[PDB]
This record gives sequence, structure tokens and C-alpha cells, in this order.
Amino acid sequence: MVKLDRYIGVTVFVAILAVLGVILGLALLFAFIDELNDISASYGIGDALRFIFLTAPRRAYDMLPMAALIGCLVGLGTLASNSELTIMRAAGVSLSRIVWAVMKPMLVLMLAGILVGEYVAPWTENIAQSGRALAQGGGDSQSSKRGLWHRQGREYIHINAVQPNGVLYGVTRYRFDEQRGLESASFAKRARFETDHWQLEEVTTTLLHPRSEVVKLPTERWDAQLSPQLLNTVVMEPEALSISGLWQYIHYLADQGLNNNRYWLAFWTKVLQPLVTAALVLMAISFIFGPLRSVTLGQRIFTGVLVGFVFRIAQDLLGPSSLVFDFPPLLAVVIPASICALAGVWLLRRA
Amino acid sequence: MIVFRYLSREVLVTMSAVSAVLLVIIMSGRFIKYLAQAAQGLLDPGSLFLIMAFRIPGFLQLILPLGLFLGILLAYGRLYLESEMTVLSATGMSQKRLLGYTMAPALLVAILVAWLSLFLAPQGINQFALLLNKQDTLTEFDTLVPGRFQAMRDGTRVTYTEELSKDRGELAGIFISQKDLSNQERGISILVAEKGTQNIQADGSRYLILHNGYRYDGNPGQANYRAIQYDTYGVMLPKPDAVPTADLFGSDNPRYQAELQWRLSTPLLVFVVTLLAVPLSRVNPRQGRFLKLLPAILLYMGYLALLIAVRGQLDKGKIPMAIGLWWVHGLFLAIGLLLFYWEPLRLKLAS
Amino acid sequence: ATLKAQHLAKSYKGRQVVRDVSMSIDSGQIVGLLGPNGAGKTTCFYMIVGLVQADQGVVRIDEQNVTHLPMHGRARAGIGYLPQEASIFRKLSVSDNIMAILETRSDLDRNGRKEALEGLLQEFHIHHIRDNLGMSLSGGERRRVEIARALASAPKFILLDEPFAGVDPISVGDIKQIIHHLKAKGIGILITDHNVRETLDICETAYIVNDGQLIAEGDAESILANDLVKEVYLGHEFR
Amino acid sequence: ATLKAQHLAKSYKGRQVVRDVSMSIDSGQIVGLLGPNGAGKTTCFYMIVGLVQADQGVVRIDEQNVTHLPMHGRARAGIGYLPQEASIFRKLSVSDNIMAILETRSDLDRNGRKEALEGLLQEFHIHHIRDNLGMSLSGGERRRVEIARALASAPKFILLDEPFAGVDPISVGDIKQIIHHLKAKGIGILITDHNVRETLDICETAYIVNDGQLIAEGDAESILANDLVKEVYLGHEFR
Repeated sequence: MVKLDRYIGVTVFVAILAVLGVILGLALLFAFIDELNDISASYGIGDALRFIFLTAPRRAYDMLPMAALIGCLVGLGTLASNSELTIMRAAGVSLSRIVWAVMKPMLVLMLAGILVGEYVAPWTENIAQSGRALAQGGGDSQSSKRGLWHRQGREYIHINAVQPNGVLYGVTRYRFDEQRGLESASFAKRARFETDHWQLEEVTTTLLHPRSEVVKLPTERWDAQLSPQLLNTVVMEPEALSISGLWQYIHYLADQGLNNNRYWLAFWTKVLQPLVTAALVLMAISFIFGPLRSVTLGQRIFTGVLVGFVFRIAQDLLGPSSLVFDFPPLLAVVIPASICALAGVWLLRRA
Repeated sequence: MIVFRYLSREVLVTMSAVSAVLLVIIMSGRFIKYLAQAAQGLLDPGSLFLIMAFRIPGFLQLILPLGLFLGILLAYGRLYLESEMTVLSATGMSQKRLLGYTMAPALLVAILVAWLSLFLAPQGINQFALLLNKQDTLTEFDTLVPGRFQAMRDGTRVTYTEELSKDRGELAGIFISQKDLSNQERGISILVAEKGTQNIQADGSRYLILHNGYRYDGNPGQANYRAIQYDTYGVMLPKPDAVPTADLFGSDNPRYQAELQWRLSTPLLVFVVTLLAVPLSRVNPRQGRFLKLLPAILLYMGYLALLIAVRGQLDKGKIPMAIGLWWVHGLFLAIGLLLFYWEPLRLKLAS
Repeated sequence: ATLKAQHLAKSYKGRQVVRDVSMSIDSGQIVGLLGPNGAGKTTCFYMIVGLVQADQGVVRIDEQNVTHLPMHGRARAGIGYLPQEASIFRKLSVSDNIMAILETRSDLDRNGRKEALEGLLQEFHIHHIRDNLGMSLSGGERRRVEIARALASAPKFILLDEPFAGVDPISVGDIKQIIHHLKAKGIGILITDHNVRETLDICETAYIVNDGQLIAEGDAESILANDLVKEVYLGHEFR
Repeated sequence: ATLKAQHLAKSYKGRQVVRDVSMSIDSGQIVGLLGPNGAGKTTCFYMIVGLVQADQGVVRIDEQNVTHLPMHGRARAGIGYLPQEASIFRKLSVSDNIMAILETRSDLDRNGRKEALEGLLQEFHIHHIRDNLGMSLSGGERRRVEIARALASAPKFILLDEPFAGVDPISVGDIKQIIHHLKAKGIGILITDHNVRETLDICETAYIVNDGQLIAEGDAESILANDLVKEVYLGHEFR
């Protein structure tokens, strides 16, 4: 059972690769279509291309499960289109054997895909959003999306972007006298936290009362807590964080007593992704390729896309609802995966 | 004439089924988001049915042409598979004649989406906007807690206050931080106050006066600053979609001309996609009636999304109001023309 | 009339499936086209119907070149086509199947269109199923109303594609009867099929193509006596 | 070994396609199945192969009921199937077509798999195309390697689907020769086709089912002399 297993293995493998190629191409195409309302004449089509193509290694990982479902459907769809699968099972080979032969290249592309997306996606993505924001509207005291406003005593602080590395980007320090006269307005590009104090870098403090001094190194005057929940409201979504970053952050707010369940959920959708994909395509292969009736390839891929979008909606509703009611995050991703798995098993026994 | 009513009835009933499916889908997702918002903050629990009822034309507007696309694709695919179109054109039916027979329902649906797009969208978004503006002008908690630090949409302006009054129209300890529009007047403006008093207008918006404050129009780290010692200062703040209003034709405002071009552009888009789907339904090889459906939906999204992109760049990019939208419609028109005249170019070049 | 196909040649990825095949078929005679599957029989027949565009060659109906124009033009010239698969309007009745195509005829009036509708209905004895839809008819009745529609286009030639495909031995005689009906109207008939016995039994001047080139021609006995066709197609053991 | 299918019946939404069809096939004999298309001729064969699940009835191969098992279960019980369409593994060569299924055989060894591979390769005259892929073969070679795999599954019965359909009259003798080879190997053979002449020429005990019920059975002469099959199937003008 080596020649058939390598046959379906290579077929499903190259099928998943091609599907990922086309889907990634269309995704980048629409991203470029959508990023055409943002040009401020500072940088447009070129910075667009740089942003999109730096985001391609990220988007490939987000596309890997769908490319795996559709890919397996293209493999077994092309094999069953030429009547090879019907006679393959008409000779003693059960359907479960075919499901495993299809699932091994999937497990290879998912186990290999999670470390590719986690080692290559966060870096290229950080460069992408960083450069895009900087040329688009970065360095400004004001930041799009969300920037943190806080008041300490008679001092007003705005943060352009809080990164989950303990670094604050775009720190404005508005220091008025009691009389409200601005005795100093300052700006800092980045800030580092070290034990007892906040140490700012690339700082520019300007005021003209009886100069515009520029200090590049630490300034420590924040007795404010700048609480980890206040900062936690402004952290970027756990999508960009590495898997290890999700673990260390999960355990970062756990020590502070802050709750960390969204990050547990993303952690488990990240770690158990080959499993939920394996169950999804198990149920799909069982349901679509089960009956002996000949089905065209477009109908197979179409109905499988319907399955993938339906269960996609299922997890999308079942996550927020999983943690608003404070359940364990593991069963959140395990229960739908086990439903697709057991449904695929019962469909296998139906045949 | 039996062919006319035959293909016309098939196309109309098929596009009606597809538009019903897509309509239930979109209305169910948007319903999940509106019931969601109605569960998160208990916003309008009773009349969310009325909210969706106002959102119906805005969805049917964009759903109807796609339903026509996949309608003629599915129905004509049916006729090609079962050899009906073969013996149809084997008798003397030119593909031009097929494009006319198909083009009459395109005119009907073009009128339906025309009156719906011109009339029912500004009305539905108008009523939805008035209800939303009342139940949200007193339920959207747009007024401060007082709390601190309220921000608008982008984050350009920030209003901060320590106290609200009985009339929820007095203030105390005010500070505002705003930018204007861009390149011009790049400086950030900040105002500080002891006492302020907010006045809201029955029509909408809010106007507030602050007493004995200060005014600054300079950037934190540039050393260019101005001080304005005042004792009374009245600011008119904006509002707590806005463009879908009424059908006032293209005037001095370029945004109204653009929106008129888009609302007017949807039926022409119906005609264009109708031209696309007549030769794109040649699935005679009897191997794929569901195959072109995904490229049809995705390509149609490449029509709609790109049209929205150039419509967005129509106002700030100074694309003359005779070039842009007709440039898009001309692109996809060129696609349809090419697809239609693929074979006549072979036959006429052969001569 | 006179249908002519002179020096047909098709190139298929370095492979010449059919090269320099010339045949002619006149109105009122039943002409067959047979040979091995790899030969130019399959591609050449479509090159006559117009489904497959001929890379090189001439196809003219009655001194009028009809080769490289669309299929509907060939239909106006008089060339009708009848595929093997179900081609009935499943949603239209029999009277709607015949009238629907009768309305396309240029030279008619409502008296002529209804007269032709009733004439074709009572001609093929399908007057009792004039209300039954396409999907409700059986196979024989389906082919019957298909032939009725083909006559409703008023052609000078008809190209039958696999007539004796999937047909019971009891219905082959009915097929012979309806094809003789078509012959009695002075309309040419071209038949291609794998049922060589009945095909040659009904065809007057059949052609035989092998490995791209025409290898034989003539009546049933002339082909049964040809040694090359016995070498490559019929076999020394057939009949 | 003797396969029996007792009281098969398939119902299609108020129309009973097959009622009370019983058939038996012994190892080493060629059994045919014929009849009209609307009859249970087509559906019964599928109910035996396992492609169509029988609503009610018994299907047993040598005392082992195979009715409510998957098609692969019938395959392990000994039921092999050979469809008419292309069933070749187009991307792997012929030797991979036979060896790929030979590796699934429980009762073999690596020496045994190579010996059986060579035996089937030189046995079916496919020894020269050991390098050609599936998609590269012609029709005859296609069917040869298909039958080669069918025997490579080591079945006790083989269910051929339209063997004589679309074969040139020169190849009919080759098909009969290979089916006689399958006869000489002690494996049952079920043949269904529309070419009644060649099937009855090669089948020993053919069956005829009409409108659901079995109407005839017996030898070629018993069927040619049977009056019902000439009334509803053969058409009084057979041979």
C-alpha cells in the first residue's frame, strides 16, 4: 500500500500547494485593490506593493487551512474525476485508508506551516505595518486606529502604539504649569521599561521660556502605574503575536491578575490548527466522496467551500460566546472539531 | 418567441432563487451583528427588526446584480449541459440574439436595481439614520461619563472633562486636542479650561463654551508655539452613513457628484455583468456547471470593490467626474467584449 | 443540393488526426462515415458539423463556402445537426418544442406555422403527447420530437450523430422507418455510428477513414469486399 | 463458488424500476444481463456491483451476504468491477497500475508480487508499455491494463460494464478472447451491454428483465427462439 499512498499523497500535496497559490494571489490582489484609498502623495503605489508583499508570508499562513480543505478536494476530485477512486475502492481499499493517505500531506503542510507562519509571519508583518504606518502617517503625535490617552497629575500623555514587548511608540509628554502655561511639550519615538522606572529614547522636549533641547536617552519621572489593564486595552490583537508570544503574554497578564482568555483561545486555534483542519477535511472527504454517484469537480469544490465557510461561521460565533460565559478555552476549539470528527466517522460508516 | 419567454423565465426564476439565498445569508450575518450590538449594550432591543428592515434595500441593491450573474451562469449552464443550447444555435440563433434575449431581463433587473438604488437606499439609510441618531443620541452614551478622554473615529480630536451637570450641558476641567483636516496647518491645537458649558441642538450636533482657558497651536517637538490668553471661547464640535441622504444632483460638492455616479453606476454594472456572463456560461464540455461560480463571485467583487476604490479616490485624488467610473465600467466592458468576440475573431480572421 | 468537403486537414498538438479527406453528399441519399477511433472520423465529422474548426480544408454547401462561419450560418444554409444525447426542451411541451423552432423560420406566416406544427405533429404520430413536457417523454418519443424539430428548421441536409446509440433492437426498425421518412423528403442525411451492421444496412455510399486518410468508399458490399477495411476495421471475421 | 442474488428490487419515487429479480452465476461461466433501458436491466447490474444500494433483496457470494456492506467489502468478498469509462491511473505507469493494487493483496509476498506482476504483464501483452503512463495509452491498451488490474485484485467474480461498447469490429474478437481467458481462470463473469448480438454470442446463460420482472433466461439459442424477447426486445428481425 505504498504506491497508492505516495500517489494520492503527491496529488493532494501539489493540489494544496496550487490552491494556496491561487487563493494567496487573489487575496493580495484584493488587498492592493483596497489599499488604493489611502495615498497621501508621500508614498503610494510603491509603498503599497511593499506593504502587500511583506504581508504575503502572513496571509499564506491564514490561508493554509482553507487551502488544505480545498486542496484535498482538488486532489481527490481530480482522482475521482477520472474514475480512479471508484475502482480503487472497488478492489478492497476502504475509504478510511484514502482519508489517511490524503491527511498525511496535510499534516506535513500544517505542521510545517505553523512554524513557517510563526517564524516568518510576525517579522515580515512587523516590518510591513511599521513601514506602512510610518510612511502613511507615522512619526505624527497622532496615530490612527487606537492611541492611548492618559493623565498623570498635571501631565498629559498620548501613545501612538503600544507594542506587546513592553515598548511604547510615540510618547507625548504635555507638562503645563499650574497656570496652565506650557512649560514643556515633548515627544519620544520609543520607550523602554526597566524595573523601577520608565526610560524614554529619542526624546525631543521644546519650550521657549527664560531652549529646544534634544535628549536621546532615558528620562525617569513617571510614578504613575500606567496599569497593565489600561495598556491591555491598547495592545494589538493576538493575530500578529507569535505562538510563544501568546504563551508568554497569557502568562504575562496571569501574574498581574488580569484575565487572559482571548489569548488562550487564539493560542489553541494556533496550536491545534492541524487537528481542527484534519477533522474538517475528514468530514468533508467523507460527506462529498462518500456516495458512489459521480459528482463533477466544480460541485465537489463548491460544496466543500460551503462546508468550510459554514464551520468557519460556527467557530466565529462559538468563540466569543465561549468566553463571554467563561468556559475553558480548550473545549471551545475541541468541541466543534470533535463534532466534525464524529460526523465524519458516522459518514464513513454510512459509505 | 417561445425561446424568449423560455430563457427569460428560467433566468428570472434562477436569479430569484439565488438572490433569495444570498439575501437570507447577508441579512442573517448583519442580523447577527445587530442582535450582537443589541446584546452588548442593550441598544434598541425591540426595533432591531425595523433596523434590518431599513438595511434591506442597501443589501438587495448589491445582491441583485450578482444574483443575475450567477443566474444566467447557472441557467445557461443547465441549457448547455443538456444539449439544449447546442440544438438552439444549431438552428440559427446567433450569440448576439442570445445576448439580446438575455439582455431584456437585464433591462428589467436594471430598472429594479435602479429605482431601488436611487430611491430605497437613501430612504432606508435615512430612516435608519434618524432612529439611530435619536436612540443613539440618548442611548449611545455619546456624552462623557464624565470619565476622561473621548476620541472621534480617526483619533484626530480628543475632548476631556472632569464633570457633567444636571443639564448635562456644563463642564469643568476641559482639555481638547485636535488636528485640522493634513499638510496645511500641520500643527496640533490644544485647549485647557476651568469651566465649560455644552449646548446641544435639537437638530443635532453640540456647541460648547469654555471660560478662562488657553489655546495652543504648535507641535510638541518643533519649538514653534503660540499662546493665546483668552477668557471666553466658544467651540462648535461636529457630530457624535452621512452621504446617503437625498437625490440632490451633482452640485459644487464633488462628494455628491461621486455618490450620484455610484448610485447611478449600479444598474450600468448590471448591464456589464450581464454581458460578461453570457459567453462565460459556455460549459458545453459537460464537466463543470459549478466551476465558474467562484470566479464569477470573486471577479464581481473585483468589480464592486475596485469601483468603490476609484469612487473613494474621486474626491481627494481629483479624478475628473467624466473619467473614473466610466473608466471602471469601460474596463469590465472591455472584458465582456473580448469574451464575446473571441470566436468571431477566429472565424473572421480565417475568412 | 450538393454538400462538399475537399481536402480537410486538422492539426492536434503535432498529430494530424485527419489529413486531406474529401467527400461529398447529395440530397436524398444516406451517407455513412466509419473507421477506427484514432482516425479522422471523429474530428472530421465535427469539422463538417462545425463544432471543430478545420485548420485546413474547404467545406461548402452548394458552391457556397460555409466553412469558417458560425454554426448558425451553417444552419441557415441548410445544414442541420442532431446530437446523440438528450436535446429536448425539458421545460417545453412537444407542440412548444416544434413551434419554438418553427417561429425561427423566415418564410412563414401563422397559417404556415400552425399548418407546419400540426403537419409535423400528425406526421410523426406525436399528436397525443402535444401537451407532455420534454422531461416527461420516453426515449423513443424524445427522438421522435427531436426529428420533428429538425424538420421544423426546414434543412436541406441533416447530420445525425450516433443514431443507433443505446437503442434496443426493437427500436432500430423504427429508426430505419423515420430515416427513410427523411429520405422521402429529398433531404440529405449523414450518419456516423459504431453499429456498423445497421449503418451499412441503411447507408448507400459510405466512406471509411483510417489513420487520418480516407481508405475506402462505396456501398455496403463494396466496403464488405474491400480488403484494407477488413484488415484495419471490420476484420476478416465480420459477417 | 456460486453467487446468488435473490429477489432484488429497487424503487424510484413511486416508480418500481425492479421487482423480484433473482439471478445466479457460477465460477467459470459467462452470464449475461439484457433488456430495455427503462427496465431493471441497468439498475439490477448496479445493485449487484454495489454502486446502487438495493432497497430490499438478498445479495450473497458463496454463503456470504454482501448486501449491506460497502463496495470495498464486496470487493474483499470477491466481487470485482470493471466500468466502461477510463479507470486507468493516468499519472503512474502500467507496472505501477498492477503493482500498486498487488501490494494490497493479503496473500502475497514481495517475490510473489513481482512474479504476479510479470505474469499479468506478459499475459495480457502489455509488456512493451511498462514505461507509458496511463493517460498515454490508447483505448485497447487502456482496457487491457484495466482488466489486468481487475485480475490483479484476485476476484472470485468480475462484473464487466459495457465491454463491447465503442470497440471496432476488429477488437470484438480480442474482447471475447480475454473474456474466455477469464473463463479459463475459474472466475465468474457478468456482462451487460446493448450489443445483444455479441453478448449472446459469448454469454452462456443470459437473463432478460423487463419492467422490473425477469422475463427470460437461458442460452443464446433459447433467447433467440424465445418469443417474448423478440416481441419486446429483439424485434422479430434479429440476425
